[PDB]
Amino acid sequence: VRINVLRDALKSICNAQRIGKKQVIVRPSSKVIIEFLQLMQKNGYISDFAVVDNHRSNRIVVNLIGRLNKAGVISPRFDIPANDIEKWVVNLLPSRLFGHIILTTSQGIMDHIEAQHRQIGGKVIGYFY
Amino acid sequence: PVKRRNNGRSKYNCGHTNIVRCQNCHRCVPKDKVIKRFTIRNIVDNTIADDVLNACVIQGFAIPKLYNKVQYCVSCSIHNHIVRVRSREDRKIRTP
Amino acid sequence: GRMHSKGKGISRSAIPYTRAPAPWNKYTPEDVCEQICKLAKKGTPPSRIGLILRDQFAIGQVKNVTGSKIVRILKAKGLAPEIPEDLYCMIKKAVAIRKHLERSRRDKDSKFRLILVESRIHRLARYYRQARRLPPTFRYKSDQAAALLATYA
Amino acid sequence: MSKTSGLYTARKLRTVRRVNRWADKKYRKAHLGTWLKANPLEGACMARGIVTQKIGPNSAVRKAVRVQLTKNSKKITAFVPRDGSITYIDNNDEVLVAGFGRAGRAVGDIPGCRFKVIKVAGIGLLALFLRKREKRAR
Amino acid sequence: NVDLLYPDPVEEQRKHKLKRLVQGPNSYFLEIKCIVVVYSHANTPVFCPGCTSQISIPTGGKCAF
RNA sequence: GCGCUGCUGCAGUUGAAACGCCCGUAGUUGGCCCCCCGCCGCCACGAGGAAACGGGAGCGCUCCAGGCAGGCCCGUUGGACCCGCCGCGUGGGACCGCGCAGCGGGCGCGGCGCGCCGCGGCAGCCCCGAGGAGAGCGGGCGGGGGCACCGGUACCGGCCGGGGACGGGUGAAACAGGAUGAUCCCGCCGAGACCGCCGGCCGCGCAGGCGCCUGCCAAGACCGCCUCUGUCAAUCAAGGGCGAAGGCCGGGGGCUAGAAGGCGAUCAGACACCACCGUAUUCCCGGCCGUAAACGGUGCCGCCCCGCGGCCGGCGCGCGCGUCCCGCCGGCCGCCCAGGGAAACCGGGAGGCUCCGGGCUCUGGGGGGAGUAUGGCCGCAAGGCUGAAACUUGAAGGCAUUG
Ligand SMILES: CC[C@H]1CN2CCc3cc(OC)c(OC)cc3[C@@H]2C[C@@H]1C[C@H]1NCCc2cc(OC)c(OC)cc21
Ligand SMILES: [Mg+2]
Ligand SMILES: [Mg+2]
Ligand SMILES: [Mg+2]
Ligand SMILES: [Mg+2]
Ligand SMILES: [Mg+2]
Ligand SMILES: [Mg+2]
Ligand SMILES: [Mg+2]
Ligand SMILES: [Mg+2]
Ligand SMILES: [Mg+2]
Ligand SMILES: [Mg+2]
Ligand SMILES: [Zn+2]
Repeated sequence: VRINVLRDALKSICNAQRIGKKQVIVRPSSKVIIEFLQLMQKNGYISDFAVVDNHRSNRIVVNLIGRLNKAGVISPRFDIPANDIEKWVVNLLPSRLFGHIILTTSQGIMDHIEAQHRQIGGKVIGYFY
Repeated sequence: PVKRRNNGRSKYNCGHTNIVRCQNCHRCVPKDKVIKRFTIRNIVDNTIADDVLNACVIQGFAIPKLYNKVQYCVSCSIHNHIVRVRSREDRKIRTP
Repeated sequence: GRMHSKGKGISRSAIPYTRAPAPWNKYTPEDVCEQICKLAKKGTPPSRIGLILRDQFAIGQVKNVTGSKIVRILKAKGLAPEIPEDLYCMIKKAVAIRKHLERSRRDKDSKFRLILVESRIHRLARYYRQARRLPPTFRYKSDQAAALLATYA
Repeated sequence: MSKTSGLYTARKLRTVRRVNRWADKKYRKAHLGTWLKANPLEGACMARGIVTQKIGPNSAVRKAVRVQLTKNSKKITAFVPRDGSITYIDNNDEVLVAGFGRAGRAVGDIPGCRFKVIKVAGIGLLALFLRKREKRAR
Repeated sequence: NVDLLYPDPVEEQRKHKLKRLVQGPNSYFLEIKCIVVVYSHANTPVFCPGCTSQISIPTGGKCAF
């Protein structure tokens, strides 16, 4: 059965980008997907998207502009100490200069740089670059 | 390794198929793996048909035929030149 | 056909986006409200009631008009059955299989189907026992199924 | 996917590893206990014993000896490597016997030999083969 | 030239009602004169006032009269 | 070293390895939605509690391994600080999962209760209805199942009649049949098996498997639907059921073929291949056994995915109405761009994976010894499930290239 909506959405997006399309559809419209897409948009990877209501798990449309190379999830949400982030950074991202790791905290959804600035930790959702 | 995608038979959407017997050795073979040819021929061969017609009395008498189905196993078909061993590229051709 | 088989089709019904009634509607919820009683008084299952309403009376969806579903109406009027309809039909099919089997006892597909039906019955009955829709004492047994069918029907 | 990955599944992982780690030949031989009992050296670096008889694609016969361990009373064969050391060993002489490079297994072309002779009458074989010391006391 | 936010209304009619961008019925109501509205996919018998009997012929999909 | 124990981070078509299949309990995993209340986890801070070791500030034991010293006019000279917690407190409150049982006022004491009072104060008291699941209606579809009934030639045996010398069988022969009239032709009688040419990159079934006529009984997937419920789901130790052929127990029946056995050839030998006779068995009923190259040698559920084509079932659209062509769902197949792989090859994944995390279960760790011994359980038995060690050994294997 369907479980991780975010994983299916990200996989569809990456497959569409690989053949250089411009528009995609994603059945689920969860809040977590919305925040993930908001962070992607603000950082400049996917530009625009819209949510299409239907009373039955609304659909969402997104636009592509290249740039994005990879994006995934971590299926069991680990717990990330505020001081234990460099190991995950090195293990997951290609370089320390660019890339964004998404953590969900008591202060909301943010990136590993922001949490490192506030010296707090939490749970990890995914990554992209 | 695998030599043929069909595994040497025509078996789709089933588990078991009825069996038959080879006509020259009487071996038991699955119906989807045996080699089949349909033939139609005259009872009297072609050289004596004219003599048969001249000796016949009925006017417009038509020579009756023979309708038979021959079934052979893999070993006997090869030994009697019913099929030929083909090259690796030519195994994928499916015309008569 | 998924829970106890291998097929997977997708034949369903897609209700409209808009919840409003038709612009040719001429019935206040009362008219539908008493109509349900009359069909209920004749021992009609809710599904057949919905089909009758949709066909003869041209009412696609009852909730769009009365603001409530059929079984909720029946319960508020104190006419809803003690056993939910789906479980009752399950038990009917089980009984029919059992009778056909008592007639002749060399058919095995029938036993296989009976096993599946009993499994489904047990699952659904447990779920209904939870949610307090049935008494905790309620229990399905092979040998006195027909009695519980007829007495509670 | 194939393996369990839920957040509440450490017990199963521990049990699976505990069960499956017994499949390795090395781990079995080291942690099972059979080899330790079956090894006439009982986990010791080397043993002290008493010799009782001298015997010996390549076709060269290798010189060895039959020995009985003082503390164990079981019999084994240990092979005297260095040239001319057969004469340096005499019947019924106390010896110290160690192992070859490969623990347990045979080494080289020698069939049925898994030990070495390194001392006789308390003198290192190497110290005697190079004439550093002498066995005039025996 | 083509955008998924505003699908061609005709191109969408050739698709399955559930894979559409919005799910909707494939059925409707129509008027018949023997003045009475009837469901397009009728399956149960239907009766009309002056009529002495049924006037529907149920089928797998759309009814016939 | 070793990503050869793999949480990070192995492999499971062919190298070692997906239980024969289904149901199913513990166990694990569970779609979307409510803006602030309580609780669990979670994160941060803090308290409290031994040092040494370890980290670490400063000091030139001649350096150093070390030690906590030491200088003059020393912070009160200094020896700071951190590190062994599944418990305690504060805050956050995104994520993770639970909250069935009206509220507001007066009697009513400071509060909280247990009750009595206007409903006269409240919008009093149901998210939606998941290309999740189940139930329901209509439609046809199919070698799907069980019960009784039933036709047809053909093998075999017997009989009436005719006729007159060989017949059978093989690579070639020879054993068995023939003046007791064989082989051959025709007709009749008996019994028991079987269901052909149509018959298929057709179809049905959980799998094993499924094909005469007639009739009866229940069942099932799919399609169509603005019909009902509202999460009822996925996968699974233990447990339960089905399960080719052969085999076993007890009864029936007794034509074909045919283990064992016998006999003739062939051979150096041939107790085997070939010829002939022939017992159990093959058929039915009731009950055991529970194994197969039980194979797609590829576990189940779920999402995205280049293009072309064939067939099956149902539905809809359009027209010039043909069983036309344009689509949708589901199923069975062929070729193939990317991509992947040791390659053969897969491409309706063996793709989206060293850029190495969707959920559940099972199996494997060089080759032999060995699926052996010893125990346990099941079985009338044959045997099945479970399942070592000592010892030995340097290669055994996979795909492909040239001869
Ligand atoms: C060494 C034994 C084989 C020889 N013999 C006797 C002589 C002979 C003569 C033949 O005609 C020339 C003949 O027909 C081919 C067979 C024989 C037998 C056959 C023996 C071998 C047998 N098994 C292996 C091969 C073979 C092939 C055959 O060709 C089809 C055959 O004929 C039936 C018999 C055999
Ligand atoms: Mg080969
Ligand atoms: Mg098979
Ligand atoms: Mg299931
Ligand atoms: Mg589905
Ligand atoms: Mg293998
Ligand atoms: Mg049998
Ligand atoms: Mg297998
Ligand atoms: Mg991996
Ligand atoms: Mg390995
Ligand atoms: Mg091994
Ligand atoms: Zn043949």
